[PDB]
Amino acid sequence: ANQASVVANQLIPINTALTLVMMRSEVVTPVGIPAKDIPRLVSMQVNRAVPLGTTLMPDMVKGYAA
Repeated sequence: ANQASVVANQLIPINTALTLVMMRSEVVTPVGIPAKDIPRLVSMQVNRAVPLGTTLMPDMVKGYAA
């Protein structure tokens, strides 16, 4: 309950490095990458285009391991 996840604040294009303006925090279901990880996600790349409002999941970020 109340676990916030990283949500795409903009459509994030494939193979583009994550910046702070692309990531917001929201309580969504299912749970994705924890919102506390937003700083460590900066400059990592997604391996697929992530539409606006999509929860970022571990498998979408290249190099992400919690």
